[PDB]
Amino acid sequence: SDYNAPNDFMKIYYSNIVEDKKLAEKYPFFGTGPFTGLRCRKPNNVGCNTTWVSGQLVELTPKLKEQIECKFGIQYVK
Amino acid sequence: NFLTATQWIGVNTQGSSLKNANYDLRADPIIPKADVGPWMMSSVDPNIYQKPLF
Amino acid sequence: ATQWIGVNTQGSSLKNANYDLRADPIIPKADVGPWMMSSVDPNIYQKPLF
Amino acid sequence: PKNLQAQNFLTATQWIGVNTQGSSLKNANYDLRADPIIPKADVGPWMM
Amino acid sequence: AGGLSQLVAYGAQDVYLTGNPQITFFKTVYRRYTNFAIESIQQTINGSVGFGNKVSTQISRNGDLITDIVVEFVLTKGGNGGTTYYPAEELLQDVELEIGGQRIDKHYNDWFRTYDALFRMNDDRYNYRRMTDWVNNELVGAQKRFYVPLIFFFNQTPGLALPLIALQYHEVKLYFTLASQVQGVNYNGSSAIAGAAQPTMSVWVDYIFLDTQERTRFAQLPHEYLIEQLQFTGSETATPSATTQASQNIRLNFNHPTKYLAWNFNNPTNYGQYTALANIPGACSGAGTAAATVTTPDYGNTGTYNEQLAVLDSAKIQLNGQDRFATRKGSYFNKVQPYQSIGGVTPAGVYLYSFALKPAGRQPSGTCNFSRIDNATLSLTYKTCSIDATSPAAVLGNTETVTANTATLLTALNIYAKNYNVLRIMSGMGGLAYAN
Amino acid sequence: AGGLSQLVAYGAQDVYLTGNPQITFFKTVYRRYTNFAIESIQQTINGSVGFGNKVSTQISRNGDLITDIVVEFVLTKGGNGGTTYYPAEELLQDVELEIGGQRIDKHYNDWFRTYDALFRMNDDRYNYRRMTDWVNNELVGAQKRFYVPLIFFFNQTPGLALPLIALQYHEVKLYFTLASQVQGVNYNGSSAIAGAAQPTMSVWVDYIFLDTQERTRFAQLPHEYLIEQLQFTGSETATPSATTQASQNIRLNFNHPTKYLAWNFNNPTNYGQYTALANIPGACSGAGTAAATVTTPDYGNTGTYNEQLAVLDSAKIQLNGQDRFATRKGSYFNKVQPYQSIGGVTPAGVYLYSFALKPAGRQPSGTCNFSRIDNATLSLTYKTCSIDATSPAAVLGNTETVTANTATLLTALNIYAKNYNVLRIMSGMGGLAYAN
Amino acid sequence: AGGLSQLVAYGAQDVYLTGNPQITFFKTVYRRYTNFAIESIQQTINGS
Amino acid sequence: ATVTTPDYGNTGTYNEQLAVLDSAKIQLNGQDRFATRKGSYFNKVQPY
Amino acid sequence: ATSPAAVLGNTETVTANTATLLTALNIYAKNYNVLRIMSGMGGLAYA
Amino acid sequence: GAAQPTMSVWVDYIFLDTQERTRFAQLPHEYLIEQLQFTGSETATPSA
Amino acid sequence: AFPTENPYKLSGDFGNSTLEPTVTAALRILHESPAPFNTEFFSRKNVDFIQKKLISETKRYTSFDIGPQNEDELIMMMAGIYVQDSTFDGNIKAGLRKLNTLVIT
Repeated sequence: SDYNAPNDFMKIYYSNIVEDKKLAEKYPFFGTGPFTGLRCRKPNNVGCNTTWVSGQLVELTPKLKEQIECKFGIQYVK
Repeated sequence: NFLTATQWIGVNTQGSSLKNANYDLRADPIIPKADVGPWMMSSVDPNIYQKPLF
Repeated sequence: ATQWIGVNTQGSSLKNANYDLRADPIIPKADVGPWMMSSVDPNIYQKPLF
Repeated sequence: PKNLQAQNFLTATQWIGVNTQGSSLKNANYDLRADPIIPKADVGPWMM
Repeated sequence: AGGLSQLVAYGAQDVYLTGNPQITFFKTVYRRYTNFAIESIQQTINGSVGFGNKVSTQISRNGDLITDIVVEFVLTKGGNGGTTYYPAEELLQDVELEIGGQRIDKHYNDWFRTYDALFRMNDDRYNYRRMTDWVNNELVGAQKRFYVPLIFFFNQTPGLALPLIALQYHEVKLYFTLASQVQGVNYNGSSAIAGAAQPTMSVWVDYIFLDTQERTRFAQLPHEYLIEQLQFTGSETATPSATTQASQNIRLNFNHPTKYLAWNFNNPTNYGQYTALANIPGACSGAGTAAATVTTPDYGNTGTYNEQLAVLDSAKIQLNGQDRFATRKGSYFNKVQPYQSIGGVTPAGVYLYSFALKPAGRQPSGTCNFSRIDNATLSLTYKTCSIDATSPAAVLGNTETVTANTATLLTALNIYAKNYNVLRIMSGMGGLAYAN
Repeated sequence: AGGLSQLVAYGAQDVYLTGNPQITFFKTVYRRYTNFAIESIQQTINGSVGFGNKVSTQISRNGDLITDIVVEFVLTKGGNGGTTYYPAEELLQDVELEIGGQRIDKHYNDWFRTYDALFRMNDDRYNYRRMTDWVNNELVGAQKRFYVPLIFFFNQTPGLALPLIALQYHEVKLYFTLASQVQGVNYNGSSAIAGAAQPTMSVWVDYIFLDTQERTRFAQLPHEYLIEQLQFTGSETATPSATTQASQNIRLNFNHPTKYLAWNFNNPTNYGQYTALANIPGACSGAGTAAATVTTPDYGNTGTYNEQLAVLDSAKIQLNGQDRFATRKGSYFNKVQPYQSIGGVTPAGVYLYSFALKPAGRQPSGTCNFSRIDNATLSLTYKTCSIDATSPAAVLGNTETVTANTATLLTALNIYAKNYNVLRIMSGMGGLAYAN
Repeated sequence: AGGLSQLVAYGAQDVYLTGNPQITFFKTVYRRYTNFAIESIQQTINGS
Repeated sequence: ATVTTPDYGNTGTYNEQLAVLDSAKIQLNGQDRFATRKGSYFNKVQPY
Repeated sequence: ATSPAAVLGNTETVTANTATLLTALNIYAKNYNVLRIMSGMGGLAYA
Repeated sequence: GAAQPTMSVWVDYIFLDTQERTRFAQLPHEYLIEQLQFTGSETATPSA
Repeated sequence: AFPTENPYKLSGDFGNSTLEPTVTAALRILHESPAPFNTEFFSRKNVDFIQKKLISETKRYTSFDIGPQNEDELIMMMAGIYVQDSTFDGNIKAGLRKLNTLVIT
């Protein structure tokens, strides 16, 4: 193993495990009712319209909204 | 008319396994998944969908 | 003062002692976590002899 | 005897074990849950 | 060296124990108390005293507060050693407490025996026995003065003392039922003892007198006291002789918040017998020799600890048609629950299930409110009464599911509930806040 | 006359008692509490229950927090009366508490026997024995259900009950090791009992159910519980039969603010034997008649209060070479420290030195923190084991510095350190604050 | 069922016991104390 | 007649007196799903 | 089992002495799952 | 007459050069390591 | 002559605690979930209104000054009357007006 190398201590952790840091900073609240399990802004179920895909929770950016809406019959009702 | 992709749980996604299950009927309000300290972290997801019936 | 009996200079410093003749480098007591706090001391050599 | 601030005259003894109206409901909460409120418009002979 | 060495040895863990000290164990400051004095006064007993008679006392406003009440009897024993078993407790068949004619409580002789079995502890039980029995192998003709302290809500601690000052319109009265049959005193089994004397009875009340400013406050202020009550009615059970382990669903007719449910099974003809009799020591008259008869107890040793002669195999309680816990074996209720809840030892045949963390305390600690429970049921399963009671090889040498053929005599079922109420006294009159 | 004659007897000495009153004893005030319910629920055991087998059970999340835990055994006795001695807790050889993969502590059968022998008294100790042993001269072949309560930090008082709702990400489980040899059930001394049945075991956990408002706080708020844990490593001793008194210095390896050190000396070939055997009543099998043999105990009477048969002569605890107190005789640690620290009776061979004022409680009251001691030593002096165990004239007719020749078999030294730690629970995960 | 059947069987009569609670039993706080150590020391007896 | 070998073509019968099951209950996470029923409940009523 | 008098005229909770031969316990469940078919290949949705 | 075993535990220590010692002492590290999980069970080895 | 402050069996009966609100205690005995009708009626502002209304009206009908009444008895009465009569069509103000009228009387 290389000696003249950066110390790879938890770097993979900070990028690929943790708590979805960037998503949580923009969306601090959790879904409250039928949409429990999704993360979003504001109490109850208001500052939301987020989605969960094959891996982790992601922000439903317009690019993703179209990529899913054009393929699957999701009406994305707020 | 596709059942897998919904707004609720999303696309191509399973709820995975359940460990440390709530055997009680009470909602057992969810404590957000977080890493508190470098040691003895759990990878068990909470029973998120266990309905707040009470 | 109650240390009129003498100062316990050993403290806890030998519980995980350094048995090398070279001094151990100093490892500061930086943020640890809630479930594995230690209570020894680093037992730094007072005279490195080097 | 007018400064009766240490006295406590209310005694809600007739109100323990009360049901929704004079019926025998076996008050006991058989349903181990929330029991939400039923709206009640005070329209008697014919509800609407 | 010494303690100072311990002190100078300190560290990270210690802050959780001694940082920013709040108490010092060596500077206790005692609180000053309002002045009072205690004296014992004898009350009038209205009615004829005797076996099978009912008498009462209207307790006089001799003092300011009433607390401990002791009923005493003087009895002459009609038998010899081992023929009696709490004769003063059997005699005191029941005590009913009224304030202004309103029933506050009522205790029975069997409850007193159960109370001793469950909540009395720490050598108090021995001294209790000394007050209620002949404990030194006394012979026929011995006379003894007995004391049966009453255990109402205001009897066991001054903090629940019943105001006499604040009850100018309502009298405090006790009714006493004196048993028609007391073993070893006027009956030996079912046979009368010729020449047995009628009891001499006296009821002593300890009064507390308050000083000037305190008794003024008691007349002026309303009072709310936390009340202990007993709920009881008797019933019959079914104990099988063979091939089956019988079940019985007994309806629990109770209407208050409770500390616990307690019960026993007894032979109605022998006061305090909660177990089967068998030809082993302490569980049969004549035990160990050819004269042993397992139909009559060695009365003075009636209370034993071997649950093998107890009739209960398992019990479950249902509340509103729902199981309250999974069925447990009787040993749980005889030994395990009173261990963790009371810390005492319970003799065989007496059982308790608590709803409270500390059912022995004055401080409430968890209750089951049977005013909002409909069909509460105590489900009991009996063990099969197949062991020949006269053969020690079988009596002490069989399985958990069987007991002696003499357990079928334990046909009387007594289920007690220990509940809460509040005694409100205002403007000279008292009454219960909850009357369901 | 009466109580009034005492109230008027007001003097100078009373300004320290009844002046400017602060309390009145006749007004109980009890503090109001959160609604909860208690349920005992059976756990599922993973593994085969049996002699010498290891099994484990993961504690279900059926309630919000855990208080007591009772291990239930069903045994069949393989010997006659008097051949067993607390078999239920000797079978329960090891219990280990694990929260989230981190050990808290573990208890040993010898530790349960020491705790019982040291801290339980009177009615409590006896009801415990009832749950763990056969106490009514029962015979071979009898079946009995046994209940062994566990004594972890959260088992005896609700104040430290373990919050499951605060631990949604960690699993809480218990590991059990059962003894391969249980005296009077599977073995009689070193000889196997043919036909002995395997034990049946069940683990019951006491669940507390809360109201929603308190549940929310428990789940969301971090917690710090101040708890006790046991530390233990066993060792060995040696004592000669004649020429000298043995000395021994054993190095201790303990790490926390410690309430007390308790220890005993035992013969590992038997269970519960902390004293020498002798040809005196209850001190060996057959004691008092020609069949008496001092190599085998009268097992059901193994425990004794006769310190004459105990091996320890004197002891002191030394910290960093500095004596923590001057040398005391073995009878001091057996009779005086438990008298001051507990208030019950400690049987012979069980020794205690407390650092806490009242270690029997849970409110901290003085601790020795061994995490700050470099070398802690328990210095022992043994009695000379020269007295002929078989001659009552010599066993009961000797001095302080000598004991029986059979005392040389008490070769195991078990020092139990009960100490404080902090249980931290944050975001649904648990574990201990300090680990050293 | 279980502990839940008792929690729902909650009535007006319980306000005196659990209403607006002041303490719980399951989250004890121990009082912090002045550090001390106990030592037993030999005294000298003067006389025969 | 024997009782070790069936009349194979008539193996299926309707007489519960020859059934094994007296009663059954289903429990989910330690809680009962329904109160105990006799075996005949599951053979005759649930399919009804 | 050989006596019709004892077989056809007995109590609720007792069965034939030959019932002890029915030692195999067979418990079935029917559940839902989903068959996903995309790009020429099919498979289960839930494992 | 069987003798008791005598134990000796030997540990191989590495002495590193000074620069690497600093890297080890002050930098944080992760190791991907093995561990063994084990519980006992019973067989159902048949006869004939 | 008379004390103006009662050494209650339980002092600081409602108020002066953070463990549970008054409304939650009422909801448990009612066996009802929160709803605007429940949360207003059993609120501190409504209980304070009732306590002050009773003190003022009593002083208006009588010549006597009374203090706030035993809250344990008042809350049981509020819940008791509530169960016996809790009639509204969603008009919370009209329902509270009738329900408060029953409690005051």
